[PDB]
Amino acid sequence: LSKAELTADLIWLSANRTGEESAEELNYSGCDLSGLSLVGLNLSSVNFSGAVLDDTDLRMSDLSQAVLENCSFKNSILNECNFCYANLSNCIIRALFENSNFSNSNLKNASFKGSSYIQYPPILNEADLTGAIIIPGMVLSGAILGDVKELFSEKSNTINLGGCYIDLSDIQENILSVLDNYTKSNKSILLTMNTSDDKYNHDKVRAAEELIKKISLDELAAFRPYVKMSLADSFSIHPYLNNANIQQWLEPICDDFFDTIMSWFNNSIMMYMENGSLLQAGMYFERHPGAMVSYNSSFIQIVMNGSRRDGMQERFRELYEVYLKNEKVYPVTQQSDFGLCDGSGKPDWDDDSDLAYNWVLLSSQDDGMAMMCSLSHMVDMLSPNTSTNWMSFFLYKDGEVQNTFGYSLSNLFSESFPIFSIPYHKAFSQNFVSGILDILISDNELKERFIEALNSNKSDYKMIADDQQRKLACVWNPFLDGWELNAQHVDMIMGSHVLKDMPLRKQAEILFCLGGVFCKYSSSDMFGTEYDSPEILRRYANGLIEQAYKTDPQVFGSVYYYNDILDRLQGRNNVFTCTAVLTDMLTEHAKESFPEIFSLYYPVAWR
Repeated sequence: LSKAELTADLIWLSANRTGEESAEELNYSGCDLSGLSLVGLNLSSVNFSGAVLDDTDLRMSDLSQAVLENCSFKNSILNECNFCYANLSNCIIRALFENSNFSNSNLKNASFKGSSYIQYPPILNEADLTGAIIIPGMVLSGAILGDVKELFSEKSNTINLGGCYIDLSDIQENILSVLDNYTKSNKSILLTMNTSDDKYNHDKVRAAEELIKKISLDELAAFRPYVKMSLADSFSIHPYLNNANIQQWLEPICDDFFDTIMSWFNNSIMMYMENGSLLQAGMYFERHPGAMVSYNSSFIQIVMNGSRRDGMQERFRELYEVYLKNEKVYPVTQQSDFGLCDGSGKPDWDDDSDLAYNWVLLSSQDDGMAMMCSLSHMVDMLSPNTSTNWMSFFLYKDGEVQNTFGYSLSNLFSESFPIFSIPYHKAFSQNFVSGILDILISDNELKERFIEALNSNKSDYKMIADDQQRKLACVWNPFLDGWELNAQHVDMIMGSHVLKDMPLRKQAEILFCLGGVFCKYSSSDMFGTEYDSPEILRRYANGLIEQAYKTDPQVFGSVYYYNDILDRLQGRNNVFTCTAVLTDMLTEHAKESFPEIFSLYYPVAWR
């Protein structure tokens, strides 16, 4: 009947559903229902066999147990529809199927061409896809693909998987668009291949050898990092791992991609890898023993990762035991404290404590330094606590054990084992300013003013009125000697054992930034105004700055700049300059001469 007629009976059927309805009342077969929107109606068990539902909105609608056999869906919205146990054989389905549920649904000979989802794929658990056309990105978890009928396909926009067909016509005519599990998962053929059940494993390998034919050397010439990582992840696992062809195709590609990765990441903490990528990384070191030394820190992290990964542990331990034979590492393996501690020079592969001295790190420069340490303390050094112990490793020079107390740890790390330099300096720096505040301000409420103020660029809390000055004078008088820092207080600051351990140049740059910090507190944006800045903060800032000049004058660049700062801080030569301006003169110089330090020590919200 009439469109408005056939519609009204549907929504009214839905609003007054029994669940015992009769054929006549439910026979909507052959019906042309194009263009309408059955949003979230109860159509369970209804018959639409041979109907037409093109350009319709069924979002949230309940077609469970419904027979839509030989029905057409073209440009219809199916999101979140319940199709559990429904009959959908021989359907045309070009649509959005976000989270659409097809569990136990009959999808024999249906076609999915032109369909898509953004994030949540349709559900096909135990659905019947025999002879059906699917598309890349569809997740085949528990699907029923049917038995193989034609081993290899003839069509060129089509790859055979079991008894269904993966259509390659709607892929932006670029096969690269279906090889990315990281950024284009919803379009990935690799996902579609690797989420089909094991019973189709043989069918996975075939489909894979067909896929690689559709990939040209030209398409793989770019860096293509997400694409490469996906190929290595998806194809260096069973059932592909035993296939000579597939592995041979992968090797030149992975070999190139991993050399870039191992190179780029050297002396940084290493990314996380899925199994396939991890194995390729290990296989890369197998073919290039030199890389074990050249990119030592990436190698070590890769081995630590692989030697604990179910299914490759043994292969990775053998890899490591090869590196242990290296001329520079061998001497370390003979130390009584190495690995098993039994003279075998073998690691301890069965420590649940992770406290066995298994890991040997070679210097990054020609000084013959080596480090021996546990996985436990290394994992801890790479992501440090305030509790972290930074002296838990053994140190060797040319095979001879060193006392680490004879070395500046800061230098040891920055020059020889740079993997630790940032974790180490960042760990001291990040509490450095609140720590100065702890020393300075016993009154928790005042201190909390300065500490909270670190979080923002501006402050409405001003410290210029008489009482406000008097309170500052009382806090800072112990620490000030005119415009200089009191000797005892300098010792309290410079006395930090990790600070004392840094090279002078760095201590001077840290003091400089600290001068910056107080000049800033005193500025019109913060505790001062556009008329006045609290003289105590200026005096402290100036003491810091002077101290930085004593520690290492080179940090100022020229005695002219240095005197310029003193002039403005102290109002010498009748130079009267607000500290807003001065703050920028100071940070501009830090950014230019010591950007790393400046970045670690000057508060981030202030820059």
